[PDB]
Amino acid sequence: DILLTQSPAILSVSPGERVSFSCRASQSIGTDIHWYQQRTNGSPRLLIKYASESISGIPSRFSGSGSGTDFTLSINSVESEDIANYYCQQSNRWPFTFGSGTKLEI
Amino acid sequence: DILLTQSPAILSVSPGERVSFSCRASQSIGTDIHWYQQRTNGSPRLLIKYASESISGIPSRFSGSGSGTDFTLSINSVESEDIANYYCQQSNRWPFTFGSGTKLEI
Amino acid sequence: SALHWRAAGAATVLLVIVLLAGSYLAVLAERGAPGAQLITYPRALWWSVETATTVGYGDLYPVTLWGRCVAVVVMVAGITSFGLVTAALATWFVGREQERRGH
Amino acid sequence: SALHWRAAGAATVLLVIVLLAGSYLAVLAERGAPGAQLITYPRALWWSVETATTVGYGDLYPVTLWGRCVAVVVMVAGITSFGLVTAALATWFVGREQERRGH
Amino acid sequence: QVQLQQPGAELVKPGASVKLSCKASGYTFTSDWIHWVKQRPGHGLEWIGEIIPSYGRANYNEKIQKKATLTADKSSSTAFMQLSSLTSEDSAVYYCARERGDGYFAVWGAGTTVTVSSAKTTPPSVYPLAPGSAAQTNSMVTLGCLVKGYFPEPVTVTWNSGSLSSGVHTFPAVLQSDLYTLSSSVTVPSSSWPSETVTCNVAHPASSTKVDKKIVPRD
Ligand SMILES: CCCCCCCCCO
Ligand SMILES: CCCCCCCCCO
Repeated sequence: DILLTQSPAILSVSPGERVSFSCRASQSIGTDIHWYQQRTNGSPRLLIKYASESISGIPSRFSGSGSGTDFTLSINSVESEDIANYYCQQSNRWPFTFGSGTKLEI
Repeated sequence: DILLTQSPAILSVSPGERVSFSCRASQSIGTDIHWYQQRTNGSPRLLIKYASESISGIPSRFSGSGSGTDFTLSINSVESEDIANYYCQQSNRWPFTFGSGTKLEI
Repeated sequence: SALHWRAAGAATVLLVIVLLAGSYLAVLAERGAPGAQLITYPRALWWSVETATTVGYGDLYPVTLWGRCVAVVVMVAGITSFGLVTAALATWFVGREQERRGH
Repeated sequence: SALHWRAAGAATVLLVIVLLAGSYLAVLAERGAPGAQLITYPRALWWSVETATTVGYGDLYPVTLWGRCVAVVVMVAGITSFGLVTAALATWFVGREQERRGH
Repeated sequence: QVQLQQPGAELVKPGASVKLSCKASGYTFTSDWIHWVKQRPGHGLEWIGEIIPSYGRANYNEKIQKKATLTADKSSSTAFMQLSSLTSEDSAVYYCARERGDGYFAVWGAGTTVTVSSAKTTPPSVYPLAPGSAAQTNSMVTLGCLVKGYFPEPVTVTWNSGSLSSGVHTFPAVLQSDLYTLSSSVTVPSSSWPSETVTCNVAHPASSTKVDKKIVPRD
C-alpha cells in the first residue's frame, strides 16, 4: 500500500509570495497523484488531477508538477482565501491513499 | 522529474593532475547524461555526450564514464584553460534537467 | 461482399466489443487486490489493446484470477481476429491468382 | 509480378513509412508528459520496430493518449504487414502445389 | 559560422513584457527542437521550455511559474520567447540552444542579458588609462580603459578589435546608484608600445553603441 508523505505539516508564507507543498510516494506512481483543498468545516475540493492538470473553476494561481515519487503543488502569490489544509491522493495502485495533509498559514 | 546531484560543488587540484567530477541521478537513466563546460562570461559548451562519447574539437584530455545513476567526467592532466563550471544534463525522461554544477579550481 | 471479408469486419466489431467489455471487467476484477495497477478505465483500455495485439510491454497486467481469465479472452479474441484477417487476405490472393492463371 | 507479391512489397514500403512517421509522432506526442521516455528519435525508431513486430520488450512505451494512438497504428500496420506476407507465402505454396498435382 | 544569433541585451520595466529572438543558421532538420535556458547571475542553468518549429508545438517546465510563451517563424528560421509581466526575479541571461531531437544541446547562442528595472538606458564613458610620467617599466607594460556610468549590463571590451587577447583582464562591474562601472587592463611587451598602437573597443548592446579609445602615452 502506497504511503504518501506530506512534509512539512505546516507551511507559513507572507501574502503574495509563491508557495510549494510537497508530496512523496513510497514507490514510483507515474503522475497518478491528485490534490485537494479543504477549508475549515468544508468538504474536500479537487484542485489538480494527475499531478499537473488544471480543473475548471480553480484559480489559475494553482499549478502542480512532478512525476515518479516526488510531487509539488504550487500557489503563485498566496492570499487569505488559500488558508486551508491540502491533501494529495494516489490512484496508481489499489487501494487509493491520502497524504497526511499540509496546513497553509499566512 | 530526475534530480541530478553534482557534489562537491567546488574542486581543487594541482596542475597536471587527473580530476574527476561526479554526477548522480535520482533514478536510473542508462547512459543518457551529457556534460558541458561554461567559462566565465561564456556560454555552455558540449564536452561529452551519452556519458562517454567524445565530441570533435574537444581535447582528448576529456573523457566520461558511468551508467545507471552514477557518472564521472575526467580530465587527464588539468591545465589553466580548464578553469570553469561543469554541468551535467540528462535526457532519459522528460523534462530534461541540469545538475547544479561544479567549479574547477587550480 | 464475400464471406471472409464479412468475417473480418465481424471479428473487428467483436474485438472492439471484447476490448471495451474487457477493459470494464479487468477494473472490476482488479480493484480489491492490493498492489493492482489495472484499476482505472482509460489505462485498462490501453492494456486491453496491448494484450489483444500481444505487444504486452509489461507496464500493465492483471494480478487476480478473474483479471487473468479476462486477459485470456482478450488474447484469444485478438489473436483470433488478427489471424482471421490473415486468412481473409490469403483467400483473397488465392482467388486473384486463380483468375490470373485463367483457371 | 503477382498481386500478393506486390501487396507484400507495398506493405513493406508502407510499414517503413509508418515506422518513420510513427517514430516522429511518438516523440512529438510524448514530450510534455512528465516521466516519458519515448522522447528522442533514435530510440523512438527502435521502439516502433519492437511494436510493429510485437516483441515489446517493455524498455520503451507511450504514456500519453496520443502516443498510445500512434502505437496502435504501428501495431496494426506491423501485424497486418507481417500477416500479409504470410498470406502471400501461402498463396505461393498453394499455386505451386496445384502445378505439382497437374491441376 | 555562428549557428544561433541572439541580441546582447534587453531592458524591461517591471510588469512590462519582452520578446527575445533567436535566429538560426547552419544545418536545419524538421526534427530540430529549440530550447531556452535561464541563468540568473551566480546561479546555474534552468530549462525553461522547448519548441519544434516544423510543427510549432511547445513544452514548458512545470516546476517554475510560466512566464514564457514560445513561437517560431519557419521562413526566417527564428525562434521567439515572449516573457510577460516581468519582475526583478526575471532578470538574467537567457540562452537558446538547438537540439537535434537526440537529447543534447550541440550548440548554444551567446545569450541575451535581460534586466528588469525602472532605470533608464545609459551609454558608457570610456576613459584611457596610460601610466603616469614617473612610473618605471620592465619588460612588460600595463594599460587599460575605464568604462563607467552605464546601464544596464552588459558591455563587451576588446583590445585592438580582438587581435589582442593575451594579457587582458576585464573586472566585473560594480553598481552604484543606478549606474555600472568597470575597467579592463591589457599587458604587452614594453618595447611594443606605443610604437604599435593599443586600442580598446567597448560595445554597449542596450544602447546600440560601440566606441574605440586609443591608449597613447601621457603628453
Ligand atoms: C470471464 C470474465 C469474468 C469476469 C469476472 C469479474 C468478477 C469480478 C471479481 O469478483
Ligand atoms: C494518429 C496520430 C496522432 C498524432 C498526434 C500527435 C499530437 C501531439 C500532441 O498533442
